[PDB]
Amino acid sequence: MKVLVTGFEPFGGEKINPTERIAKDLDGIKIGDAQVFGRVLPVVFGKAKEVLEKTLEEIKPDIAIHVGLAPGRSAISIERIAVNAIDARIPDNEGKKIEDEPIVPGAPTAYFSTLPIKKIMKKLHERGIPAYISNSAGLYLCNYVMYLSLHHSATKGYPKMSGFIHVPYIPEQIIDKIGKGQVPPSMCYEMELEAVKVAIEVALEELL
Amino acid sequence: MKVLVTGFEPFGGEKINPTERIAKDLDGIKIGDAQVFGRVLPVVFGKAKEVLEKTLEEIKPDIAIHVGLAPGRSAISIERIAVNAIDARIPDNEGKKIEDEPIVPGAPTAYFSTLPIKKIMKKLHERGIPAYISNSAGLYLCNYVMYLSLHHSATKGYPKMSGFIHVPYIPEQIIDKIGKGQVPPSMCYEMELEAVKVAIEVALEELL
Amino acid sequence: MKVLVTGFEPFGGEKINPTERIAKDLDGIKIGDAQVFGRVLPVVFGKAKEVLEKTLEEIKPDIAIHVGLAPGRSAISIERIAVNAIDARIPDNEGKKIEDEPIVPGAPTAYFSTLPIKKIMKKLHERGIPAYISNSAGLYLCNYVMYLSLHHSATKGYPKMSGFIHVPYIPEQIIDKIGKGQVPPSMCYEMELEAVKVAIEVALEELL
Amino acid sequence: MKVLVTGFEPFGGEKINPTERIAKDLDGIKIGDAQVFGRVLPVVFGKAKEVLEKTLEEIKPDIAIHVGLAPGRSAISIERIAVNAIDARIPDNEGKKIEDEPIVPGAPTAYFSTLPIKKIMKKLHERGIPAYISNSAGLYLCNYVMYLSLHHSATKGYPKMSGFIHVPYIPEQIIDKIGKGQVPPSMCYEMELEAVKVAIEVALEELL
Repeated sequence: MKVLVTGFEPFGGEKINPTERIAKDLDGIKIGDAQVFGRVLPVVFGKAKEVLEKTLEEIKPDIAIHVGLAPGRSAISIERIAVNAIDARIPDNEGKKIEDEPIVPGAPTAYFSTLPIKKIMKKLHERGIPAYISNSAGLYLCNYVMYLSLHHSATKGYPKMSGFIHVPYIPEQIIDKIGKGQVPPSMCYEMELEAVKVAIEVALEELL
Repeated sequence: MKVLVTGFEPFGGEKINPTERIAKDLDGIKIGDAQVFGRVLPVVFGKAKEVLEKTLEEIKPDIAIHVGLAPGRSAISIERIAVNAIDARIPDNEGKKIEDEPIVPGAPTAYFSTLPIKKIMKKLHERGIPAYISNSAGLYLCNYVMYLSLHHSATKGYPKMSGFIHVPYIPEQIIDKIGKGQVPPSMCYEMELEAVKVAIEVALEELL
Repeated sequence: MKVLVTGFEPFGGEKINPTERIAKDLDGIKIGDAQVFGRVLPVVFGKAKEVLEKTLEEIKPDIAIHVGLAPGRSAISIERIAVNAIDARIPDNEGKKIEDEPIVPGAPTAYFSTLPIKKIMKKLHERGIPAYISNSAGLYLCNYVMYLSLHHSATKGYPKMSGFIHVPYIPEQIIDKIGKGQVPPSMCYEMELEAVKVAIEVALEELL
Repeated sequence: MKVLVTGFEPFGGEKINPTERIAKDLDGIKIGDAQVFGRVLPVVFGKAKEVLEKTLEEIKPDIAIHVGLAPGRSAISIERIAVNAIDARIPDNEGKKIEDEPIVPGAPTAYFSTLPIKKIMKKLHERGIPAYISNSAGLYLCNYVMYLSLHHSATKGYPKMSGFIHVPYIPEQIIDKIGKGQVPPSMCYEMELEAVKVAIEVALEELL
């Protein structure tokens, strides 16, 4: 079984993106008898599409789990829906901000995630990791690769399971926000990584 | 040097109070050449006073650091001010809810904490633990023992440093709140404990 | 031109639902040369479908604008997407709580709103009403009638514009939450009503 | 009876401060047989002290009610405690940021407000204005003039009642925050003004 786990580079503002570390730390491990690959996507619409599609073609994973930073979220959120729209608030890392374009013209308005989101959520709860299901992943790069991946699954037949997991800030990112008079929630890195490993394990146990 | 660290039992609602574990885990350790004592206070106004004063008389600590659960707070907060008032929203664990009584009649309206709160905060930041200074500790038991302790310091001469540290929920407490449609912030236990150890260490380095 | 505006009864918990008053106050008025009808839907899955479809068949509105209470939201939110799923957290007013059922089996996963959401939003801003575009309407009755309505638009050809507007609590609903130690955001009723009238007016100015 | 009501100019950032309008609108009115004066204080430590003391000496009010903007608060908050400390996060309007200075050296650590805060709060609730008692007013200018005023009351004998009321943003201030991806709570101006008039009326009904 191959599993692709992606993460992103530092989105605008942040100096660190914990999903870049989760991708690198899971690269090359084996969970059960499944090889796990970990790749870090650019936060550039276009280039991220190019890279995501080469990686999908090249590895042909059975399960792809895309992970991103959700600033200000307080628990792990498992994404339910990806939607066919880009309405970027911030610019991407090249400086382009896209207001209301579709991702794939004429492709469906939305795709539901194919990961077993409620079993992933229940198992995370059993391990004491607070987690919930979110119904919107945003309309910037996190939703763009979540849509592109489930579109690829519908079109080409693989990956067989695709989905997105958003993670809080890790504590070390909070301490310079304190300075600007704000203290957003955080989760420690080790719980974040453990969470996307539990996700890979219950996706594998479902996927035959 | 003796250091008293207190924590509380489960306040109404909660099944677990992480400050009870912080008190037990620090009891009997030695940081440098300072003995640390750890005691767990009842969440009953009156009985908590009785126990706090016996413990203070019996150990005569140089530094007392009182620690409590601040549900919904997202980082470590170091308390600046204790005030002479009780205006309990919840009842204490015996069932008495006190609306607008002073703690010590005719004693000052407020005491500033004597811990070096800004150095504690800066060092926590250096260790990547998000922390800030809070200006109100509530007016239920957390503020009651914070006031009683700094009053004892002013009256009897010891402890020489007194202060209060409030800690977030720990992740395992968040997962049944998710059920009632809510996900409050959390901090992992090990960061909480490390944080009150760093507090003890920079209070000791100041206190001669 | 006929405009249907709906609102709901008190959802579970609340004693008042301001969208019930907005529906009654707009019933029978004329904006320009457009007749406005206002109806109040039950908060019961099934019955709400039945009533919505009779009302749509009977009035055959050119524009339908469905309005609901979004507890805890701080500004007017104009909904972008309705999705084909029900995952009720609370039970509906008859006591049935539905976990993961589609609304219309085999109908699309999502429908984008057909109201001119960015022009409605810009005009609200010009009148000083804080408003933003939300990308998830929930998966309980607010999203159920938003989906059913845009499905009817796609299937039967009318209404020609359909959409959903969520409104904050009104101040009089906040004052007993204060009691349970919480103060959620609110918006005054008159601004809420003015806001769905401005929505009707820029939908009418677009719709030929 | 004379009543002084103050408000402030635009603090750093904001282009508008609603408490400046509340001060101007109440200036010169009479509530019962009480003349009301309304003055707008500079947001400059030092100059605000100078102006506050001249105004207090010149009008010799029986009741002073100081009002300020509390960004992000969702209801009216009636301040319980003023504390003798300045620890400015933002600079004041001249550019000085003060970290840990007392307001009046050797004067008490805190003063409780002398307004009948719980009767003001109960009456606001009766008029459906959401309101609560806050236990910290900050440690920048809002707390500085609240401390200076209750100090003057204790020292010189007048004003006989002194207190501070913080108000939410008004809706027109929220709409450019929406742009920076945020929508803080708001309250409409007319409810804010009505709220400090109700405060003046129950303070007058108490004050003999």
